[PDB]
Amino acid sequence: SNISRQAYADMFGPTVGDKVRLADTELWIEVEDDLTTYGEEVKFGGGKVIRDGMGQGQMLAADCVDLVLTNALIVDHWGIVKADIGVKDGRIFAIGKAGNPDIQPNVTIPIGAATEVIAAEGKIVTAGGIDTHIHWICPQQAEEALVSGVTTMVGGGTGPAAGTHATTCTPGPWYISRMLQAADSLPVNIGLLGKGNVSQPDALREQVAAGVIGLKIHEDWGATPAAIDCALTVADEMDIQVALHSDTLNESGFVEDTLAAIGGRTIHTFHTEGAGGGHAPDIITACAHPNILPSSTNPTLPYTLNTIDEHLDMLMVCHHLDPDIAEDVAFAESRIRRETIAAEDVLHDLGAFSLTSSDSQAMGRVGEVILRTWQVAHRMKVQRGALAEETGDNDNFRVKRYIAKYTINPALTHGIAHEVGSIEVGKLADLVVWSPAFFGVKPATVIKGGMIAIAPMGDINASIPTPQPVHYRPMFGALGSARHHCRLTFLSQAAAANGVAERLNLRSAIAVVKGCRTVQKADMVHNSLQPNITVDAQTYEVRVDGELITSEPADVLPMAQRYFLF
Amino acid sequence: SNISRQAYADMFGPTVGDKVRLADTELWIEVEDDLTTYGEEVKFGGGKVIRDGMGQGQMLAADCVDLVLTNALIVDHWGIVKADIGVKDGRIFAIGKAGNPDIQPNVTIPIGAATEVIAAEGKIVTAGGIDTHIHWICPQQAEEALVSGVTTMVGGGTGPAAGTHATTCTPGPWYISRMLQAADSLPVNIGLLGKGNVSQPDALREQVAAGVIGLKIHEDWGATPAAIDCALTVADEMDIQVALHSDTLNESGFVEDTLAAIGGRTIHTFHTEGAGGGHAPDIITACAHPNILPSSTNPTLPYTLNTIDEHLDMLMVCHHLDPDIAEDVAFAESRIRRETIAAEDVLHDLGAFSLTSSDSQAMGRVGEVILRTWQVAHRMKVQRGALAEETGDNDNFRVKRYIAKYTINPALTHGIAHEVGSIEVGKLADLVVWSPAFFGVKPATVIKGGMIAIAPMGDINASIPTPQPVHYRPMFGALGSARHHCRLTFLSQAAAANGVAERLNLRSAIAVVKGCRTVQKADMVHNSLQPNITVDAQTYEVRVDGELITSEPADVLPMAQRYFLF
Amino acid sequence: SNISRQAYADMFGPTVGDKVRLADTELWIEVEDDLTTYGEEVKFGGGKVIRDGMGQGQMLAADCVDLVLTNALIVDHWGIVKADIGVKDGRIFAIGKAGNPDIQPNVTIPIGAATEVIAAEGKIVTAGGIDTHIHWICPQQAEEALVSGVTTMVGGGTGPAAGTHATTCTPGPWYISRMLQAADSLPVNIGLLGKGNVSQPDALREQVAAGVIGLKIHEDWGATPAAIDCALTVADEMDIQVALHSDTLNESGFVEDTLAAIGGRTIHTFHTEGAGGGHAPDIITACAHPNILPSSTNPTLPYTLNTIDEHLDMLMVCHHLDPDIAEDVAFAESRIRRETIAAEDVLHDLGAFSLTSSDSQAMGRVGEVILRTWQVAHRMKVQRGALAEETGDNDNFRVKRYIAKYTINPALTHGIAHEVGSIEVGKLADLVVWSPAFFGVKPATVIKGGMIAIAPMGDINASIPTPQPVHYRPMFGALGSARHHCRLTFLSQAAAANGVAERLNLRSAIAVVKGCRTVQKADMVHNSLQPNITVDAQTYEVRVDGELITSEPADVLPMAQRYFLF
Amino acid sequence: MELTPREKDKLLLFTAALVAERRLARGLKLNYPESVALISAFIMEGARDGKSVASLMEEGRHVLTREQVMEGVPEMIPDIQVEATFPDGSKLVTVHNPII
Amino acid sequence: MELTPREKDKLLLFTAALVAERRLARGLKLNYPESVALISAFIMEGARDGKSVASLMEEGRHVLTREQVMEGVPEMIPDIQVEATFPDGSKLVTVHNPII
Amino acid sequence: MIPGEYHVKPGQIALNTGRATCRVVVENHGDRPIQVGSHYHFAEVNPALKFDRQQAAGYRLNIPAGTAVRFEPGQKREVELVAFAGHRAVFGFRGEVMGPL
Ligand code: NI
Ligand code: NI
Ligand code: NI
Ligand code: NI
Ligand code: NI
Ligand code: NI
Repeated sequence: SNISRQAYADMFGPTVGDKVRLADTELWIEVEDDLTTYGEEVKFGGGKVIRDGMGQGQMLAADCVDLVLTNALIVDHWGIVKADIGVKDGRIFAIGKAGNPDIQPNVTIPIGAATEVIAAEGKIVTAGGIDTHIHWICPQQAEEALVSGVTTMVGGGTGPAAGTHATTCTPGPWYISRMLQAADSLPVNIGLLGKGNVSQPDALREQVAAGVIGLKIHEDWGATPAAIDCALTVADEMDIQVALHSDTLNESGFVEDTLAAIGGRTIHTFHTEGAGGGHAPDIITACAHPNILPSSTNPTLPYTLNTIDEHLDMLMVCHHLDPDIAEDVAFAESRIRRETIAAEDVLHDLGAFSLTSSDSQAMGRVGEVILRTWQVAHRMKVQRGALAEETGDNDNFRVKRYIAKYTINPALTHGIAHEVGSIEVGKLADLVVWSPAFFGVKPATVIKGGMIAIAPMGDINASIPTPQPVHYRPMFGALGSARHHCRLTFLSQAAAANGVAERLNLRSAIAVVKGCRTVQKADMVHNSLQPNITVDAQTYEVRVDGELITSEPADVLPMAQRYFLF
Repeated sequence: SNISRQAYADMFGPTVGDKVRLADTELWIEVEDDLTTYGEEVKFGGGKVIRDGMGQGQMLAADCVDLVLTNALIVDHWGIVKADIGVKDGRIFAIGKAGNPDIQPNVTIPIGAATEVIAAEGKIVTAGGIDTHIHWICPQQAEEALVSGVTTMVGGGTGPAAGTHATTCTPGPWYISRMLQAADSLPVNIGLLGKGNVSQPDALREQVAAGVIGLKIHEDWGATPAAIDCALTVADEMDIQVALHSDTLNESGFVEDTLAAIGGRTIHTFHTEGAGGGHAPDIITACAHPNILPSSTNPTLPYTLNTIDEHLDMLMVCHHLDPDIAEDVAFAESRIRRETIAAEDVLHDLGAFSLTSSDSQAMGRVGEVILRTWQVAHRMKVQRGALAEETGDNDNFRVKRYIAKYTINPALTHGIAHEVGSIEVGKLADLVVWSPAFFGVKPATVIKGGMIAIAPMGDINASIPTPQPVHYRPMFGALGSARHHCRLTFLSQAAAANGVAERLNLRSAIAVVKGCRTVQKADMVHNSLQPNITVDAQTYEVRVDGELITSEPADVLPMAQRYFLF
Repeated sequence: SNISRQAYADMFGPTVGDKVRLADTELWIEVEDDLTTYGEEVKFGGGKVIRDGMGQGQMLAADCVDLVLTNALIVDHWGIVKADIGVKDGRIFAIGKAGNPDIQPNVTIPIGAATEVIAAEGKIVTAGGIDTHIHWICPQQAEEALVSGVTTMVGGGTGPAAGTHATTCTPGPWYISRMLQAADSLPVNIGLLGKGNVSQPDALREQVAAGVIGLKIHEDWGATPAAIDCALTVADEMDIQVALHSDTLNESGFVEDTLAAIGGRTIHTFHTEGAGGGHAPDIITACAHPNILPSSTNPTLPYTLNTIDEHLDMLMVCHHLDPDIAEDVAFAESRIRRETIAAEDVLHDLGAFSLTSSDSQAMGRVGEVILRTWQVAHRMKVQRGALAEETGDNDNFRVKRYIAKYTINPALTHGIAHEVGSIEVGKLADLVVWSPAFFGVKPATVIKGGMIAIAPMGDINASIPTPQPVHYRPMFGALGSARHHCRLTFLSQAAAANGVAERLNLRSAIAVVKGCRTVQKADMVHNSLQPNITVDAQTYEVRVDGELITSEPADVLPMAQRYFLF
Repeated sequence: MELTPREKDKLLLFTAALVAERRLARGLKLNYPESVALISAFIMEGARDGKSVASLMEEGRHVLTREQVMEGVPEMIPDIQVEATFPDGSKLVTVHNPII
Repeated sequence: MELTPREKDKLLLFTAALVAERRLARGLKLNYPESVALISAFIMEGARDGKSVASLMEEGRHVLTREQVMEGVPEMIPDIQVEATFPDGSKLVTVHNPII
Repeated sequence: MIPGEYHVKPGQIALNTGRATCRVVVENHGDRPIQVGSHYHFAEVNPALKFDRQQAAGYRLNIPAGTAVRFEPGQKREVELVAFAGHRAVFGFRGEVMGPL
């Protein structure tokens, strides 16, 4: 019995050696391996395989998975593979071959009466994204991020207040407690950041004991060497992460003075290119250091013809500068530089910048972390060709390097990779299903802890779920007590030990951060480069080993006008 | 003192012998009896009857009702009567004459300081509908069904997953637990169905102990004689209902083989006509049997000029058949038959089919169970004239026969008639108030357990609640803790005994199903016919006692373009 | 070092002697005092004052505020002053000078690591409004009132039922319990009113013990002298307030008979002008009495060219009168009188009417209490000029007199002024921030118990929160458990003592009403006038000390077409 | 009007079609959501006019051509489905390969 | 169409602009929300056409004049900001002092 | 450019390799159509299908997973079967085996 490869791909999705274009980009993935036994694929439907005594077995619930995603094309940092995925108790159980061991060979994912089916043939499955630069300006950001494929949000804020508009800080025990209570209502995993800017350590320990998983040092609260040293000393004691937005004004010192204050301790540098904030014009040189985990925020990704024009008039409204005063124009030409914006794209392609993030509603777009990551990968393929690590006639390595930037690398940086960040056994089943034509833009299904949380849904009164209008609507995984079971609130070790969850009557599942101080640049998956980088104080030119690092701005991008109504 | 009958009907609604047209149909109801004492009617408003010492008495809360619906025209399986309705502790207290026993005669519903008033003069009041074929594809179906007049939803699913898109199954203890938790958030009473397709009884007992009130046997999971026998054996042990979607393919046997496997045990046959699924072409013959409770799903109700055209291209998308392959066209002409679709309408009119249901977003329309039931009654009156049971110059008996199909008969079939399904003393006060011009289409008020849950509501900022735009908006009975007090989650006896409600921290009121195994076709109110029915294997013609059963398709229906914006 | 006053006002908001126009009205406020030390103002932002070691100190959370509103222009009954406002533990901590005592002088509001910042320079801050005439017709009224600047709603009802459409009554223990449970879901403080119309005191005591904070006596339930006496006797025993809508029909007696039944006991007369209800044509004379706290409802505020036309056809639909019957036209000319509507505006200006309120969706507009209060003040300034109490070239006294009508006076009347109603130390931090151009119309931020509850918010996916469309969206203070911590449910003393909050599992913070019986007209802040008022039984002319009290109708108002889309 | 949720949902589809109609009038090549909205709205108005399901399954293939849409848009739309109230009640219209 | 929340939110802005466009056509002087909606919608259509951010920052100042709006409306609008999908992705357009 | 397009490697895939197979002639003696899925235990199909049931014991159709073979009334055809694998335990169907073999 034989089938043509074209008919096989139409029924079960692609197999080994077949290639798929990602959305409307020039990126092609090639299936590296396929865990099936040809002829034994499981398919659900009228007269299909998954039926009593056939592809479905006689086992009790304890001996089979709760959910199987059939014939998935997995794209993750470790491989691009065709396999079935099994989920049990809200966690990833196995990546392998599903079915009934009574009549089928090589079954590692048993399907029984207790198993639900998601048909993933012809779809791409990825881990849920992790955005670590959220400003909690409004709760509506959670649904916007979730629809985009982001399932964990780390950040700070109290709502639309001046402090939060500017910084990712949830200030003090009272607001930390209230925001942890509000977090139970949102269908994403959440961790909060406290205000790190203080020179008295007890004012920081109080915030960590209240529940924050990190501290943000922001220049708007004074990013001085004394405050940086204080926050890092506390972070080393309490195993939490520090995020930094450095002194753009060079008021307290230059970039080398900030780096000396850090003193080789682990830190996450936000918007490392610098438009989002930081020592002018050379904060970008921080990516050379082994203890620095560098991220980009998204408006500078990728460099386009309209980037500067929006950025030059963005900074003029944010800080109320006005183009009439010469000293404010000199300040505008200080955070906004064509030279560092263009270099940042290349540094992502080389693996010198390790994470992508939004900077939500505070010089960043909450629904565009994933889409912009892929637009940078596309523009780099077009300008630079194949990476040196690339094997075969495909972009598999570039794809693995870029997916790590919004999945596993933010998880490792924030001490939550034991729970989320990748499709690996034992991790929370936060999964995103994509049709290849809409990859990175509009997902087909977003799963939170084993339950569908949001999905495109057609007319509620229709005879099927596909008729128009189709728009994203919350599902059962986003409702009340089911939502509480399917999401995590992350706490510091001190807060968990002190019974913060019981005192505040938090309803969601709780997880604890760990391993924040031992992570270094060498641990960033596929993005561990420490370049010998310099920035010219006069021209702002970025050089790596004396070679100019630059790129050309795009006039048109993929994942843009073909897909969006506005 | 005398008043003309025309002036009386304008002030208090119709009385004995007056007739009312149902919406824009040709159906007329005649008031059979009136429980008032003429001159002693209660009316609320400025200078009206319900006032201290007048129509309102001096009694304490324990001695008067919480809510009175004044001057209601009740339409239920037992009668079409004019009466006041009293509600106390969320339940129906009495059907009778309201007022103050201190000054009024024949009062059976005392009104006191603790009584709220709903003015029902000129309105029709019915029980809330019960849809037993829900696919839990999305939570938005609950508000859509509630707005249509359905207050109880029985079905299965986990969200928009392949298994749920096709079947009413909530597979396994983990998903059953999560869906019971999600049910607290929805303003309808809910019972869940598990996956019945397995040949090992312990895999079924586990699901019933987790909380399901029934098991669905669906051909997409293998509707074989061994799986049917297994599910019925467990149902007989645990007092739960079995719902069946039989083997359309005749893969395991023909309809007679399925009926032999059932072996005279009680079962609910879904979409008994067969377009929705079942032995081709003769599953419809199941309505002859005493142990079969047969329902229709709604796209085939009534037979119209566009029915086939939508159905022939509905099945082609649902199963991905394509009109190019001849064997798929032979399969299309196998579930979709003009002959059985046309016969089904008549079998409803004769009382051989006992229930109506949706098959929500899975070959069925969740907001159209009630509307389509009345369109069938109208088309049958037009084609067939008066029923043999009809007395008087009215359609009272046909109306009682049809209302039973979506109220008491689904309640009896699923073992929940002790709580809901009719306007009878002691039952939960799930009531729907209709203006006669909008009967069956757009209700005036939907009451859940004694509180208004949803209603049309005009401009929130207006000086009155009637100015435009008027659209359905959730009320206090749909909010948080008040919603929990006003809805029921139904559990199996095993789950209630095992403390499932306490373990899952369910917040809503709980009710237990009972009497699922002892109900038979003879118990179906006004719909107990067991016809001697045959289906010709070649032509598909349906005959009862050798007489052809057919009907003509409608070109235009009532309860359609006059009422809906799209 | 010197700065011009114009540059100072642009950076920090106005100071002593500067004037501000309220929205597009002719009302001007003058800054009376400024609590700052010039040069030591706190400002937040990049390179600004509130930074570690500068305007932010080293203190622990217990020693600094949770939130500071910087450079606010406060408008309250006690003054129009420039100051910083500190909030701690959800309550107002201090009105004064914020900063860091380590380097700044005269600091009374310490800012530390635990402090969030709201930038109020150039904004007006007021207390949240208190509407005491709510009909709970639908829950959507809560968001509409909150967006308008009202943070406490007192009223009665059960949803869109005839009793509630007409009266502010929550009848009986069962509905009172359900509405207290529903109140946890709404982002406003709530107190409920029971049905006061009964002549047996135990039927009233039962309702107060169940949780109501007052009793409404409404003519639609019989506003007879026996029912009034009964409700007041119970109110005197249980320290709750009575609200009255008197006998318009003069069925039981005239206004003097109702006043004799009251017998000098404290009572709140709703819609005292009478269009909203009451003895025709002279209920307005009740404002002469020391024990009467008189309010207006809002459709008659101010008198305009379209007032009667809407009111004459409003009463014709509400009571179903029809213009064909002469006795119904005589009834239409009985509640609707040009003479009392025109006099009511003047009586507000003189301080004879003490409160404003809506009468929500029952002859009143829930989102217009504040806007209409300011339109009356504007029309009175235009027609009457300066008040006799006015000092300076400004309208400060008129502004203090009018703001008291919807803030402190409703709070004193209902026994809740110990918790809300003004910007005073120890009170709940329910605050509203306004841009002067939108004062009274569209607020910039609404704070509930120290958390932002609702605010205008731009595009969720935008790079900043200001891009279009900007519309009001709920914030973190309106979500789940954070909402419960930030709102109050008011109970009677009897209900609190009896453990009603524990029995019903109420989740919100609880407060108890007190001081309802001892409040009198002389306690109404800036609105204590007891005029010698008469109404001519034939012409309806209102006279005070024999002088005709009248006003001219407006053809155009401010706070209207310049601001609203429809 | 007593608008039900499904009626309000269809207002969203009608509004999205107005956006597309105005862009097509300017001479733009339509994108994926614009094309879906425009064809869907055409079908709803055909149902309101009283056209049959069979007529609309065919007529719906002639609203937009490959030259009026962006590259790849026809392949992104293998079919369009929409329900509306016909004279004989709600029916589903499925338009296969609407853009050629 | 698979409309995201941000796409649905922009439908509200487009509809508000339709209200304003019809009133301006009748010869009315526009108010505050009408003026904001009309200018914002113009910018979104300019982005759809493929105009640059710099061109729209200037062109947006010539949609409405002081004579077409109510007294005080220009002073109530110091700037208008809106984002839309340009050919090169989402960008922010800020129009300073749009009504003169 | 087609968004999400595949570039499938040309060729064929061999199904159920290395497994025991057999061919049986089947005739539908019933008056209604019968369709059988790829993984159904062939010896336990509808009794109206006539063939050597002893030869079919422990076998299923040797066709792509999720496909089917249709038998119109009176239709006769030769089908190829492939042996079950794994534990070779048959449960369900018409309840004829309910255990190993
Ligand atoms: Ni920053
Ligand atoms: Ni930021
Ligand atoms: Ni079915
Ligand atoms: Ni179904
Ligand atoms: Ni009143
Ligand atoms: Ni009222």
